[PDB]
Amino acid sequence: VPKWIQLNNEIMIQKDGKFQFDKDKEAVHSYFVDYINQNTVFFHNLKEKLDYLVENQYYEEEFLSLYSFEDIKEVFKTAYAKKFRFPSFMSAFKFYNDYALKTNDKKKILERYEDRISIVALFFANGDTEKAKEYVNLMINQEYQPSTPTFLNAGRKRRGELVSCFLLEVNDSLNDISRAIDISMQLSKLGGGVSLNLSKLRAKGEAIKDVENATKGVVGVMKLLDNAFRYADQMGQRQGSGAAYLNIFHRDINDFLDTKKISADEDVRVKTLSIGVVIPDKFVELAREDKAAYVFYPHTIYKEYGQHMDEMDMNEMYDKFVDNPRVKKEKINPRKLLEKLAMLRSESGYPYIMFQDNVNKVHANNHISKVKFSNLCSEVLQASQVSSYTDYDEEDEIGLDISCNLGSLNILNVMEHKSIEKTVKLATDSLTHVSETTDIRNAPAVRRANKAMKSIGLGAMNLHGYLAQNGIAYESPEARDFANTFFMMVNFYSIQRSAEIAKEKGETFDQYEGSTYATGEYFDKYVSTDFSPKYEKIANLFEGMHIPTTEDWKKLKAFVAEHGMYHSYRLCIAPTGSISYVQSSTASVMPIMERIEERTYGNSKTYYPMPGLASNNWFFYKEAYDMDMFKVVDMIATIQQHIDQGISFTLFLKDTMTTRDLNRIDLYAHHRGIKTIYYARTK
Amino acid sequence: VPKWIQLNNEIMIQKDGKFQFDKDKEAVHSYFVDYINQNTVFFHNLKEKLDYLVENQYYEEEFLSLYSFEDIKEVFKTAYAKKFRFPSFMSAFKFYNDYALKTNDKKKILERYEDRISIVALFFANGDTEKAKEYVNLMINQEYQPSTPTFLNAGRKRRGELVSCFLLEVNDSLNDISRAIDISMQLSKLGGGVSLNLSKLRAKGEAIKDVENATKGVVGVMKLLDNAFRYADQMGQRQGSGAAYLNIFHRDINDFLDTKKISADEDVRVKTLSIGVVIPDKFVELAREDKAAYVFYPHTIYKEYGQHMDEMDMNEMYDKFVDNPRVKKEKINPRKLLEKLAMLRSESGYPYIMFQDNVNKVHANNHISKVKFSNLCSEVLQASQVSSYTDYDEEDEIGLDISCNLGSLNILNVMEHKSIEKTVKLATDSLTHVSETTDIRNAPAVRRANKAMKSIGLGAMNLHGYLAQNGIAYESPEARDFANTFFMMVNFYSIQRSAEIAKEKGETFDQYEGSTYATGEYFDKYVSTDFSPKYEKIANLFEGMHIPTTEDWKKLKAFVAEHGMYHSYRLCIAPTGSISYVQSSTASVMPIMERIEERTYGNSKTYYPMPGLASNNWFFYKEAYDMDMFKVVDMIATIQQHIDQGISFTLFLKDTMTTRDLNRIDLYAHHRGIKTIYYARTK
Amino acid sequence: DFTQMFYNQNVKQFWLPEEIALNGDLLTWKYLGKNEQDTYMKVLAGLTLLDTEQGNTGMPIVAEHVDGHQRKAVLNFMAMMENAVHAKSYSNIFMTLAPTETINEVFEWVKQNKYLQKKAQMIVGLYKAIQKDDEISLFKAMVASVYLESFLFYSGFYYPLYFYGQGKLMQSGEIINLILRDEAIHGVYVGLLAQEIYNKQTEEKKAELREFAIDLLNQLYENELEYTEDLYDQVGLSHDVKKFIRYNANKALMNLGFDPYFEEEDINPIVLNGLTVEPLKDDDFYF
Amino acid sequence: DFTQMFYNQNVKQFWLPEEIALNGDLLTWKYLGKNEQDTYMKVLAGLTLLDTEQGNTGMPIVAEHVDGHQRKAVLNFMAMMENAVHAKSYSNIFMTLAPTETINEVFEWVKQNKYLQKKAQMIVGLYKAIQKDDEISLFKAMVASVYLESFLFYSGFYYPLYFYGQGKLMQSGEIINLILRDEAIHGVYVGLLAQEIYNKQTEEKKAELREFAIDLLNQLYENELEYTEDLYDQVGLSHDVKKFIRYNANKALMNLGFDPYFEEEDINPIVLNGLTVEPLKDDDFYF
Ligand SMILES: Nc1ncnc2c1ncn2[C@@H]1O[C@H](COP(=O)(O)OP(=O)(O)OP(=O)(O)O)[C@@H](O)[C@H]1O
Ligand SMILES: Cc1cn([C@H]2C[C@H](O)[C@@H](COP(=O)(O)OP(=O)(O)OP(=O)(O)O)O2)c(=O)[nH]c1=O
Ligand SMILES: Cc1cn([C@H]2C[C@H](O)[C@@H](COP(=O)(O)OP(=O)(O)OP(=O)(O)O)O2)c(=O)[nH]c1=O
Ligand SMILES: [Mg+2]
Ligand SMILES: [Mg+2]
Ligand SMILES: [Mn+2]
Ligand SMILES: [Mn+2]
Ligand SMILES: [Mn+2]
Ligand SMILES: [Mn+2]
Repeated sequence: VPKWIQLNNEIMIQKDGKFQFDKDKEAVHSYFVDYINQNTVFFHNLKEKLDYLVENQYYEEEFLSLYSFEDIKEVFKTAYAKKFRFPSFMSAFKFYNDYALKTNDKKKILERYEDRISIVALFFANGDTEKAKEYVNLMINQEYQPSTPTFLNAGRKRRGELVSCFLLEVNDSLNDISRAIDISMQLSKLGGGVSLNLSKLRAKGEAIKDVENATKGVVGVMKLLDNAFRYADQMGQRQGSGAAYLNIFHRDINDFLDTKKISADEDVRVKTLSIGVVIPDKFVELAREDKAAYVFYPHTIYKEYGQHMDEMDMNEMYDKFVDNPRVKKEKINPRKLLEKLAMLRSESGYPYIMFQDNVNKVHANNHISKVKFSNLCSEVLQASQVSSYTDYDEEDEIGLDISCNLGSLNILNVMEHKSIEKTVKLATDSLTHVSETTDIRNAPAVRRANKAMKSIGLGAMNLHGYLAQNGIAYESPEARDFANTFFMMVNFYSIQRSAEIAKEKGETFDQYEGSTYATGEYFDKYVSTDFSPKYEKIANLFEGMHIPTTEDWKKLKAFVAEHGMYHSYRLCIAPTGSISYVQSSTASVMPIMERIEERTYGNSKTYYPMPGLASNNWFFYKEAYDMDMFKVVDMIATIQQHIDQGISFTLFLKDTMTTRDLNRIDLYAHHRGIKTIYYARTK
Repeated sequence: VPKWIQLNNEIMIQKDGKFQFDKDKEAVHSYFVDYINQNTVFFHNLKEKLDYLVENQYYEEEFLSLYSFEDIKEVFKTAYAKKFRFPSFMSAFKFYNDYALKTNDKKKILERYEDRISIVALFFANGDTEKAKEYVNLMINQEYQPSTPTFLNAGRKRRGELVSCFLLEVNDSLNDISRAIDISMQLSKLGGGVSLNLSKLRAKGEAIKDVENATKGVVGVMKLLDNAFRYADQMGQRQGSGAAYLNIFHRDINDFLDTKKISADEDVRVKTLSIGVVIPDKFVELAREDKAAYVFYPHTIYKEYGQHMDEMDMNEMYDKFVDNPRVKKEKINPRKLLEKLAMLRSESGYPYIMFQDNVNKVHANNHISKVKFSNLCSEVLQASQVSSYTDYDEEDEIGLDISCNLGSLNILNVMEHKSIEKTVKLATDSLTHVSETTDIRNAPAVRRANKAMKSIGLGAMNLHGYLAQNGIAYESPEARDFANTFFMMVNFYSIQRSAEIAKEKGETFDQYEGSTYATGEYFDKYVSTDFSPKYEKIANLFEGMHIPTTEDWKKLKAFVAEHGMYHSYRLCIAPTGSISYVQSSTASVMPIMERIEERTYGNSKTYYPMPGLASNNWFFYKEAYDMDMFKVVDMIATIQQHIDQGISFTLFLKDTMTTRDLNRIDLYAHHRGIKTIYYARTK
Repeated sequence: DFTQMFYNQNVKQFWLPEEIALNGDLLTWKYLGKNEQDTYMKVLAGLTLLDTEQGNTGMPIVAEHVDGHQRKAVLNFMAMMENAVHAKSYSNIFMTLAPTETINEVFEWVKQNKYLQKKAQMIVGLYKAIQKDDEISLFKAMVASVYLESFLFYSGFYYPLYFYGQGKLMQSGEIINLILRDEAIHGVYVGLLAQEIYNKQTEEKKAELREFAIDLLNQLYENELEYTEDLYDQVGLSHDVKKFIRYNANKALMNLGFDPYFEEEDINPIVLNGLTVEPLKDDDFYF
Repeated sequence: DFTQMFYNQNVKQFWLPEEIALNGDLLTWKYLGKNEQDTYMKVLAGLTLLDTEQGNTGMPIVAEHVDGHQRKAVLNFMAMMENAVHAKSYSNIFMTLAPTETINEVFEWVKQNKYLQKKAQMIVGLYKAIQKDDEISLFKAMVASVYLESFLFYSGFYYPLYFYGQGKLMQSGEIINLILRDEAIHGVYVGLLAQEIYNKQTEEKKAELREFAIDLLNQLYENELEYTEDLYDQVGLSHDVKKFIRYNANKALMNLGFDPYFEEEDINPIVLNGLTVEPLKDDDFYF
């Protein structure tokens, strides 16, 4: 057993009835001194290292060619001047096992944390040395963490795409289904997760060219997609992961849900495809009143009205569909369907829940389209337009797919440095650069939507960590007050940066004029309401930082009306799992699952205490399974009111909880304005 | 129990020690008088019936509009002038349950046999009333039978494609694999069987973009294809059928064969995909000498030589591949592989066996390409060129994909009418019309190859029926003598018709100049050898018909040299599964499986004696399982010397035959020039 | 003198229900009255219970106590057939013909049916009473097993055979005939082992063993009569089935080397109508 | 979550000894040295003797104590394969290669052999120690069973696979490969049943069961090293056989849901070539 691993395992060995938390610093120091320094390649100078990395097909020479070697040396010195030290063994282990560049044989280490940070900053700056230094300071201070794809692949010749989340609309035709399979395989080949909307596919038993009962429904396409994702499993290094979304009013909803039953037959069972359900307010209203509900055949609706069922307003068109003899529908029990969803989530954690009306009542780009589904992580909520892929030698009608490149603010580090504005603006710049340099040449809708909408996702992490290290309970009203103020500030500064970028480039996103930003309806609550902390304790946390007021929001509204917005979507809180160890932060805005994380790496078990965990803050590091999910919903709803996209919201359930408790949590989240529910985790 | 079923079931009730074969005429008479005449939609005259059929979206008006109604009436009168009577219950039952046009509710019969034949003849003639009458006489005499797709769909608005056999080349890339899946689904949607060549795909454990052990091999692509064919089930009435072919020297050959093992894991099993193996002479030579053989990784060969492994001559390149260090190969036992093939064919009847050198030593279009694989029925053997499907917005490099429309001569009726030449020429004209009227909108390579090659397949059926009804044993030398003479005459007249069509249209098939027809190398054996019957009994069967001599073949060779050839391929003997009942003929050129065919339709069982079966010829109707498979191989090889494409050759094995017997049968077929082996049927 | 030929016969009879496609019975099933479907489901459920215990308990326990590796191999194979093939085949039939709720209900019905519980109690009790190296307790369990194989199954087998003989439910019927073909050889084999033990006894002991066998048969018979009436009265066949079970009781006695106990009767004629790898040598490549 | 899937895989792997013709092995057998023939005979007898224990005791005892009809059926099927298929296959190989007197002598030798006996009796001891309704004793026996199926057989399988990978004794090597493929799935299945018991235990009890498993593995492993040298030194293969034992020990541990014990090693390429619902109450919708 490695010496550092033995030191780490001493964490759990109680001394004086207390965990030996100081053993992790010794564990990380031993890990470095005994493995990392030994296995780190030696280079006489930075010039030699850069030459070796470029010539040996490790780095892309184009982005490094925009700087004189003096500027590159200055940037690397800026990264190294901080003398950054990993506070725990797990942070350094995760970095040097996942993100640190290694020789082609995976035997030696070519990049340190400073080297990766400097390369990422130089890639972001796009030839600006001062901007590169600012990015280096942001990342080395760990105020901002680029998403795993960007952090790992930026500046590397043999790299996947820096965007890893894609949403695909599928039209009701064989050409569209085949193109969807091809695009999913192409995108999974790039390492990105693919979410597909299957609500426009006709249900099982529908006619194909005036021949009845010919359609296999969404389950056959689901089997096709599951096999496609299994085949394009990223060369075996990471199994292909895809998500399928179906509106609850789709006739195949019960068959769609049954694909995740353990007892499901292997023919119908889908193994590697995640499933989410889009629930309009109409379904919740029907279940609340216990009224018999109907699920519709999409193709009958399309023929009767000329539009897709998910392209129409269900809250208004449900009665018309029920009263239309030319629309085929199946009677269902809405409460039975809700209970089936709860039981399926308890057994497997699926499906994801998207509350469509919660998403679209605040959606700023409803003129472009309503939000119909989410991504594989359930935090992407953007307008999409379905593409029409025609026969060979015909012209395809390319629509708008969804993709956003992610980055996370480190809430604890941002608050400690009092740099919400600067960090948010720099992260927005880096995400804009990543979006601009991204070009998928096998997903026409994805490429077109990336060019037209310029969507980015700026997330946050270490909310529970920051609160616990400041003596604030995650479920307390003070925690919600802090989240309200912090995310209001984040939204304000991201909007300001988007407007500044639009002014500098003299260009907004496609169809901005019809958005709520253009009309000013977006800023109504910000100009009419105040979001400064209501608790003196929280207000003190923001000392030295300007909290935007109603006057500031009015000025920002006027500025946006004058100049517009560059990004259709800016903020989305993704789960941010792997890089949380490197950042030494709690994942996303969710509460911690366990105070100390027990992991197995090889035959050696590693112990990871929650970042900042200690005797004096043990009580504030309350585990998620012990919290009231209603309070977690309150926190997420407080945060979600300042996020234009969704928040990846996992539910942490105890094994004693019945399906009724899960249903109550779902209904409260829908009541509280929650947009999506990611996972039902049971302890 | 219907009266006709009761009469038919009286066949097996032996009276006086003999079967009551005369009950079938009574059975068919009762069937007609009590079901068909009752359930036939009544029209006052042909004009009203045609107007009703065209108005109700039954008959396409494009082909009918080419004729004045007087011409259509004359053609229909010609069809009815024969007073055609179905000789057995099964023929009429098959026609009126599979091919007769029925109302959309499937309750009434709109088409009689004469109406269907007249519609097909009008479709063939393309406005030529005399040509239409000739086609009506040809089909009503049952000398020529259009294939099930052409016969069923011709002249129908709802009709699918008249071509049903498709061969696709798959290039070694994700784009090409996705395009192959899409094209397979598109062609299955049309109801045609799709065969894919997987020999170009790199083996499992090969590198993708300098990333080793990333490729999943041909079995992952096979799983994708199996799911695609399962999804495109053609309404489910006929499950989607696809075949995958792999070269025996491919690395994945063992895994390719393991997909058909019953013991195979379900994640590897491919339920709906038939598998064929392409065996070059090199493999047989290696197994004969018991030498250790190697299976090669295709991508290593492609990188070393810039050409695909299956695009090279293995008999010339095997030693170079073995001696080349840059080529990756693993050792195998050729005799163990042959035994595994025999065991798999005994257990499941798979894989199909294609003897590549047997096919390509007589292939006339080796300049275009060698024949690398076969179709789902194992009789299509044509040159193919793989396509290069590139990224979206990139132009594709469309190759040549194989397809042919099928027709069968009725040997018994062609010999009774002494109309080999006229029947062959009319069948060639009809096949050419079907080929010219085909346009596949989602298979660019299929459509391009159809335009360029103009390949047709003219088969034959009722060989065993004709021989038995003439006192000739199937395995006897006289049977092979008759087959030799008859198929030599068929080849002569099909070549003459192809040359005449080329002269009339002024065009040959693409790349005809480099073919063996152009250089005259095709006619060497015909100008040097006489194919007249060597037995007086056989020579008498051809009395009244002119048997081409060496002088006639010299004249035809000169004529072809002058005018060229319109078709790259003319003759292929397909199984002719269900349309043989309508013609009251034995299936293809294979010997009959049973003397009396017992089948259960609905809840009543029916008996079908072999056509012409009686006490006098009972012994000549020897069943295939009782036949010496060596004599069947001899007969098929005799026929195959006059067929430019392959022949669907099913092996009929007794349960007592060991795997060594099957291996010996395959080795004798390879020795005798057999191109393909279709199925291993065990009694 | 017999185990090897039974070994060969058992292994050559190997089958799986999946070999028989069952969707062909869908229409003749749909067409039966509710009474007929009810009796049919219950009959097969009673059979499932018997095979469950014969596979889980009866055959393995007899295998444990019988000496000789070949005898044990035959008994182990028979045990596998009981629970891995026979008992499972009934679920294949149920899953084809019946909705899940009807399937759930019939399995609940076996648990609470007093005749089915009594017969299981009696048979399994005797299996579990076997004492190591005690040939008499083993004989008693083998008699019980023969009575299960050759007598008790037949109140159940009657109905699938009755339909098969009329050309109804013929795919399910094909499965049942395969099961019956197996049980016939199982009953003969276990019968021969029982006779081996019986033949070792004194005349006095033999007289007691015959008493045991006849008392047990009568007790099982009386229970089977009530079971038969309970199932078949609603389809009008109880008297006919009773004649069939008496016929088969005589066959069970004969399998044990005893004289028939019931008088011969005419059985419904419908039910009577219901009844390699070798290597390639060098010369194989030349002709 | 797994029994029906294993049922399917087991029954679709069904095979019989008669399918492989053995006589053609005599054409390579005659060319082996005395030490090679001696080692092969001894290895074969070792496998035969261990597999008999598994057929007569190991599988039937586990089937007896495991609850669940479907599990009992799968376990019965596995016991059948041991007794009806594997045992006959080993006998067939022996009868083909050696005369009757030679077979009797080899079995006498291997029956007295210290290293074969040590492992055979260690495994059998754990099967005999299972107590009714005690899941701890059942788990210990399952561990022993997995160690036999997935580990102890492999010091023996090495040699037939070594020949099979060289083109020698191909018919018997094919048989051995089919047997080995059955033992692999047996080991995985019993492993899942053991993990089910393990997962029902407290943390202290789990640590105690882990210590049991590792301690048992160590005892068996040290005896395997001695067994290996005793058989394979005379043919110069012991070093490579030892690598194969450790590799298979790691597979056995993984079957039991445990971490590998031994560092990863490459294997001889010749051998590789051979190888709680509750309803909503109308108030949950209001807050
Ligand atoms: N075997 C058969 N095949 C095809 N059509 C048949 C057959 N038998 C009867 N029909 C059709 O049914 C009609 C009535 O048959 P039937 O034998 O009673 O005729 P018919 O009055 O004796 O004279 P004809 O044979 O000239 O029709 C026939 O005219 C023909 O249309
Ligand atoms: C071809 C095919 C389609 N489908 C389903 C998938 C598509 O969403 C749906 C429509 O297929 P389309 O490709 O749109 O067929 P079509 O356009 O020719 O027919 P229509 O005019 O009615 O649109 O049918 C199957 O389930 N199986 C099949 O084999
Ligand atoms: C993308 C991908 C390809 N493949 C297989 C299918 C193709 O036949 C083969 C080649 O893939 P390609 O799509 O051709 O990949 P590439 O051209 O970018 O890389 P290279 O030039 O080195 O070939 O790899 C997989 O098995 N899994 C995958 O995820
Ligand atoms: Mg369509
Ligand atoms: Mg490529
Ligand atoms: Mn049974
Ligand atoms: Mn039995
Ligand atoms: Mn065994
Ligand atoms: Mn075993």
